[PDB]
Amino acid sequence: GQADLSTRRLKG
Amino acid sequence: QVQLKQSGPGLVQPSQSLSITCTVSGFSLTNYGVHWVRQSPGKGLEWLGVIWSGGNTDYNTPFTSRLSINKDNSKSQVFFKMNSLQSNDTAIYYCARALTYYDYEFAYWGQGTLVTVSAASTKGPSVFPLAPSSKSTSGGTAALGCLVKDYFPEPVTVSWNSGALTSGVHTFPAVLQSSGLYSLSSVVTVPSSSLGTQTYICNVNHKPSNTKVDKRVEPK
Amino acid sequence: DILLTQSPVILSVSPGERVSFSCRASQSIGTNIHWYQQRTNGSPRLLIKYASESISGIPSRFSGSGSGTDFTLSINSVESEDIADYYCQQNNNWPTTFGAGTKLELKRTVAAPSVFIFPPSDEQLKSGTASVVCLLNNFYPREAKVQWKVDNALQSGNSQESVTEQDSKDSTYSLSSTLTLSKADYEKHKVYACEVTHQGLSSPVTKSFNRGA
Ligand SMILES: *[C@@H]1O[C@H](CO)[C@@H](O)[C@H](O)[C@H]1NC(C)=O
Repeated sequence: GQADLSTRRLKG
Repeated sequence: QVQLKQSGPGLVQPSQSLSITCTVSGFSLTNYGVHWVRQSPGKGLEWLGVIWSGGNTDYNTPFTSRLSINKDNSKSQVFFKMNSLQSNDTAIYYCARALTYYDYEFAYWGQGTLVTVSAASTKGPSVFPLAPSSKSTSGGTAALGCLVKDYFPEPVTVSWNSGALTSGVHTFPAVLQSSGLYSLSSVVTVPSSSLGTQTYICNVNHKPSNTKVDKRVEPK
Repeated sequence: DILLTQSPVILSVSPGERVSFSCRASQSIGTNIHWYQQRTNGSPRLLIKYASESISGIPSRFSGSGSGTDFTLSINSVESEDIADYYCQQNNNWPTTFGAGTKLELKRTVAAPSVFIFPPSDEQLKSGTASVVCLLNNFYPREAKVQWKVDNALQSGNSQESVTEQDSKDSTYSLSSTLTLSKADYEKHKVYACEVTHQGLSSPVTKSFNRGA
């Protein structure tokens, strides 16, 4: 649901 | 040929300020506004403000007092400056241009600038080979890689054979170790028989510490 | 500010299927909505502007509809390269605001991981640390178990996992497990094993080495 720093994608 | 290139990712200390340059091409700052948008864990995509063709600025409400946007038309440069950064200002910062001069339909984006807010020091990584072996083969296919260890802050770019090798590459998301340093691996699978003919090099670049390492990876 | 709500947060579909992204606004915004695609390591890419209008270079399979508060981004025949996050943006009211996004993942057939193990390099052993890496490559679905054993002792708490986002070509994931040891501990033991469990394996696969060979 939230933006992930390590991924540059949404993660949960 | 419309493009926006931003300055490199970096670390900023708590309460210190953030500066990013957006250099544009394929159009003129005298004809288009440039917008700034960030993307953070806390708030996702968030519009920050804009500098218009004629130099006027609009800033999003929570940024009125700590944001300054300037430009140099001749040098095609837009300058973003934000004061008093806190941890939750850690985000990827983007410049962007709309389709039409007056609008907000963001058709062209900079590559982004990852900004980490922390009191820590920048540290470049060590690169270690993940060597192909018998315990690393699979029906004529060998896996090999690079372990990019103990750096701060994100991000680190990895490529293989100077951009030429892309098929079968996986570069994993960095994980934060208990030391508070990051670590990631990048792997690639190649034909076993090419291990004797082809060289394999991971090109590691940790821009915040200006550390560039090319690690040759060989069978042990 | 206008709140945009995107539902669901996660969409999982098979290739060639139709997929709709929903975006709802907290008050009427006319048709003043734009949609974006964000791939891994990518900047947002504009797909649709003003609810339904086309953008140069965007494949025809992307379209949008809606007006007032209820909007839809549609992909009529989804492709593997559509694996991304999708965002909506409103600009009827200052300031322009963005929805929180919807993740698009693809279904595919079960694919068992290929498993590879890597001893720490002699280079790293000089630094006083040992990393043992276990790679699980090109598998589906995402769920997998990696168990580490050293001389038959179960390892716990001393490994970390990272998983790639879905591959845009073959829709698989890859996973790395790194077991981290002091050099002293490493040189004290012989057999290093990672056991992998996955839906596509009829029984766990173990990859091991003996320190030395
Ligand atoms: C950060 O913290 C401030 C309060 O200090 C808060 O108003 C803001 O919404 C927080 N989140 C982000 C992403 O800035």
